[PDB]
Amino acid sequence: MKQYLELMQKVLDEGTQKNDRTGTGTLSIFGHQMRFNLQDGFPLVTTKRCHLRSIIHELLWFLQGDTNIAYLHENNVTIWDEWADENGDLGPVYGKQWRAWPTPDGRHIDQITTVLNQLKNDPDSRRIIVSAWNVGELDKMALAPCHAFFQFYVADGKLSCQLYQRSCDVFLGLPFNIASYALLVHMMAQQCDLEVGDFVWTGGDTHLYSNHMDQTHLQLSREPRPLPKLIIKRKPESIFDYRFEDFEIEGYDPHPGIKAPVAI
Amino acid sequence: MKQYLELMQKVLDEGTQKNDRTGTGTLSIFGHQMRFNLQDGFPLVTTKRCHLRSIIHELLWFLQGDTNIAYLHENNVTIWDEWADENGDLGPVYGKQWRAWPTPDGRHIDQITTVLNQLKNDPDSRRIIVSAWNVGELDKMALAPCHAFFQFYVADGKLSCQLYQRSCDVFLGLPFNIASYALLVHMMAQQCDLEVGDFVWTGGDTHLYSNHMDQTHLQLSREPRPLPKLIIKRKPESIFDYRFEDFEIEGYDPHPGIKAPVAI
Ligand SMILES: O=c1ccn([C@H]2C[C@H](O)[C@@H](COP(=O)(O)O)O2)c(=O)[nH]1
Ligand SMILES: O=c1ccn([C@H]2C[C@H](O)[C@@H](COP(=O)(O)O)O2)c(=O)[nH]1
Repeated sequence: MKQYLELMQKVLDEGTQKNDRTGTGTLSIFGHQMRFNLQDGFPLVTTKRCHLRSIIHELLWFLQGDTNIAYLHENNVTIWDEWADENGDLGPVYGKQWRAWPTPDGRHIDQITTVLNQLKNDPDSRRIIVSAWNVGELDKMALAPCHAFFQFYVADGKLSCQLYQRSCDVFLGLPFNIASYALLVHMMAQQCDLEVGDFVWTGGDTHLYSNHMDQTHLQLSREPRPLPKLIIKRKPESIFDYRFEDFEIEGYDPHPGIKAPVAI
Repeated sequence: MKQYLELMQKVLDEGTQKNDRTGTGTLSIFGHQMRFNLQDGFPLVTTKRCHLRSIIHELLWFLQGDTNIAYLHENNVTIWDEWADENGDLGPVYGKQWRAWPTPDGRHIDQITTVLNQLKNDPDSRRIIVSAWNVGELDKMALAPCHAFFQFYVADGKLSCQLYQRSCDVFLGLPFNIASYALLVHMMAQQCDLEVGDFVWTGGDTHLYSNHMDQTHLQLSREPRPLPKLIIKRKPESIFDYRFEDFEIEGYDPHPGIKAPVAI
């Protein structure tokens, strides 16, 4: 993806050496913004094969407010195994904050529903936000939310969304983070009878791990292919009624996948 | 300011018509990022005279976790009068969330102190964040926080900060929002024995009110003057011990002030 490869080069050319949690060094930049016109095509990286399968299950898992990996396991999705405790619990992460943000007075706020209500009744609102950054529950989470905060925006019948990502592994995580939110935008837009607009990605500490240099150079030598198209087979009655089989991506012809190891 | 005037032109050239809360129309863009190297000078708009006096008092007021306008009044600062109730209370706004974010279990989190601790003990952290977006208390606030979320970053002994502003009145509010956080960066940096780095401003719904066109065109015709320098007369023992008289801006030679009316 043109915008993506440009970020990779930027991290290489301008990133400063910075170490992560008792481990691998990284090349790091702070503050970056990218824009994807969703009307131009689904922003799924083509310079390396990316599998949407786990992304879709993860998103549907987030929407159900589920915080135990059982659902992911019923579908053989193991991306959260690394963090789940013996019982399969991850703590009050994403799904829990999105659907049941606990208040000091005993309530549980459903931010997804609130946002649906706003887009349908007050589209011009500058307060259509979903936050997963719950300060009071951070100590209980398996890990602090990376995509911590996102805001919606409506203009000319088009729904845009801006995500603020505090930390970002450009090589391994970013291709997935973009596809995940771009999917959510299509789902929201469908439910609110709006066209898709832009997906604006904003990152904090954007980096490349030192042991991923060869993979980065390899990917950078590749030429981006046309973006595929996302197809939603049917329109569910609510944002909580989507099923894995409802989505299909058409015209995705990527370059070979590239593995990237992580230190432990 | 070069980056500022460029944003104004952008809103004019590319902004779409969008109305605000039962009132004035605006020219609006969604998603914008600006960077200010604080080493180049204090980012205080020179194309129109801006008064720092109220900005400083407001910041010191935020730091004390104060949420009643009494302190502002002792100093004849009336920027919050519009929202204060009969008693002078604004609800659990900025100051309250920064210094005493209430948890469901009865605790009150001091995010300013937590952030100081991190910059001093874990500078490489990608989780040095302060959020004022407390979902559970939004209904009690005089207004939902505009500068809702900011993150710190340390690299090569330089402290950078990125602010996410959900809504932004480019003409009236932005010059002030930038100076406010740029001051905070200098204060934090001083307390942690670090040099100042960049101030990255990220905005959501960035706009210009329709009844401010003449003022915008007037300002756009002006040429930016050199940036002033911020001087901190002394180093307090803590971030909570700063006083109005501790700051002085040197070399500020702006163009005449420009008034901008608001509809009611
Ligand atoms: O959605 C996600 C989750 C994690 N990461 C990456 C960011 C960092 O490389 C590491 C998390 O480290 P900390 O930010 O907590 O330090 O995993 C992503 O890129 N995207
Ligand atoms: O720090 C601030 C606070 C407010 N505003 C502006 C943004 C909007 O123009 C209006 C607030 O409206 P809502 O975002 O709630 O709709 O005041 C700013 O520019 N900066």
